[PDB]
Amino acid sequence: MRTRSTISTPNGITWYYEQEGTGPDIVLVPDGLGECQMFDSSVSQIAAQGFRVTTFDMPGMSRSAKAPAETYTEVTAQKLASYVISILDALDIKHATVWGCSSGASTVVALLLGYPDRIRNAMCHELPTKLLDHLSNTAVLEDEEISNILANVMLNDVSGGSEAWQALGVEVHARLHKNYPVFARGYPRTIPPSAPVQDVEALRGKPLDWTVGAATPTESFFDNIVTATKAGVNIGLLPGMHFPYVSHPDVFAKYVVETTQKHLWNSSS
Amino acid sequence: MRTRSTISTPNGITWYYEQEGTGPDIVLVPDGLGECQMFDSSVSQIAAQGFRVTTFDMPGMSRSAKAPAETYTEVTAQKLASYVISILDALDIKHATVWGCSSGASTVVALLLGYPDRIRNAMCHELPTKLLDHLSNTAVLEDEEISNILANVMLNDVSGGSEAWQALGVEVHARLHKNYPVFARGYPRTIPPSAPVQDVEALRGKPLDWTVGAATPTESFFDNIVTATKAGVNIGLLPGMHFPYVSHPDVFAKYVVETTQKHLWNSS
Ligand SMILES: C[C@H]1CCC[C@@H](O)CCC/C=C/c2cc(O)cc(O)c2C(=O)O1
Ligand SMILES: C[C@H]1CCC[C@@H](O)CCC/C=C/c2cc(O)cc(O)c2C(=O)O1
Repeated sequence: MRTRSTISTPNGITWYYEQEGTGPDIVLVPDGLGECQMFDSSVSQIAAQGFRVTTFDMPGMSRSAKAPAETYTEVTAQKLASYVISILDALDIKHATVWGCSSGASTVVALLLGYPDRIRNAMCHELPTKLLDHLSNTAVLEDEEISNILANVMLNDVSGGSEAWQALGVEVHARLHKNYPVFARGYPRTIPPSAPVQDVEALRGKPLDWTVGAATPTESFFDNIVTATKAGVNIGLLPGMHFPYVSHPDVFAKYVVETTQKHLWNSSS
Repeated sequence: MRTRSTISTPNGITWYYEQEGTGPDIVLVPDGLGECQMFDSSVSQIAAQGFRVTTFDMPGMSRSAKAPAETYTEVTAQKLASYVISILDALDIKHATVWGCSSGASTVVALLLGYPDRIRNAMCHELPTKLLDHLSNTAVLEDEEISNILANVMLNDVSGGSEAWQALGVEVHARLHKNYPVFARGYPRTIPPSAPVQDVEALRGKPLDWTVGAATPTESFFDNIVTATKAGVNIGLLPGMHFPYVSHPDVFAKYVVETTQKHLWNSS
């Protein structure tokens, strides 16, 4: 029942994408590592509730690596939002609910603000607004040193579930290993300044639902809680840390389904 | 230069208290374990900046154990605030900056709201507003079981610095051993419903500075960040988790001094 295919957009990207189900569109945008197999279990659970679920590897990453250098260097939320709109156009997805974590969170907020006609509602998780010098500084290391250090960081610091993270398996981890240097060079210096949450009044009243991981150290996304509260945006927690779709796929799926259902009800009302 | 003494208040409590320094009064209210030796290093560092610093063991805890049962059972923020005002009265402290964590945070917000003429400014850290059934359920266990469970939770889960926690030393840990059952039976079922943060508008424009531990899991005090932001209260982070005065005593002392100095400037 799952479509697994490729599609090229006129900006030069050949995307790997997956699609399952029929009904209103839900689009799952990856975190900065750009790997959509992390959604595999949740895609089936969401689609089984009457939704068409689409996801894809991000440009330069995993199976979407056939892309121009512009699409994975000096990356901003606004560049990623333009890329996501390009694949939604190619797949004839006119109206979508969107989810994203990390750079995907910055992307879905940029999508909702920039393309309001196209986005039913956005779910953002752990949106990076601050530069982190220790992360930015990995960009000057050799590829194999970046891959070693960031594989260790993802497992031990932010996975929210070491058994589930390792259980992604060799094929996924081999793709992530090649993505770490692309991520490290392209994302950490340019994503946080692009954060589309600097104008709090622009967020007020928008169909946005914001989460942080329950186990994430308070300092990591303290600023997200403050910003969401100042904007009156619904803010809550998911179990785990940065990858709830890996650590707690059933809870993640239920959240996505219940939030989309809430916005479908409010759309008619 | 540290005074270490006792004082009796007419509510029946004989307090163990310490005091150091000369200048505006700063009062350090313990967390629910009620043990003021946790402030030892910070009391000297704060007093050295030109403050009279006072702290005390809480009623029924450590060296303030000579107290009526009502002061350490069915404990609320409003009861604790009334007890702290009693010791400030006895020590002739008319105007005070106050710090508290946990039940001490509930106490200092109840003090600022209930006794505004007495409180220059309050610093609250990690204020519990939710019942936690697993913690509440320790109340029905035997004393030795409560002490073993909670000693482990403090050391391994929420100290924010296990080496600094261990370094409080054998005497402090022997007092905490006896406090754990008193705390378990008197605090976790009654402190959260008494949280003086039900009325967001009552907090607005008050001289309150709120913190959460940087390493504390987001879910523990997520509600504090939301409430402070809704009330326009200054909200920030300290290093560590629930006991910054243990884990990071120099950062803690600098925060208490700089915050007190900010409110002394604004007062004038
Ligand atoms: C892969 C995730 C892990 C974040 C975990 C999060 O808990 C810790 C922060 C690590 C930084 C993540 C991040 C930072 C940026 O500036 C840009 C990004 O795209 C990310 C990002 O996508 O990082
Ligand atoms: C000793 C501290 C530890 C806080 C750890 C901090 O991480 C919060 C987790 C444990 C709950 C503590 C607590 C709960 C209450 O209902 C009442 C209280 O007075 C406390 C309290 O004072 O607990």
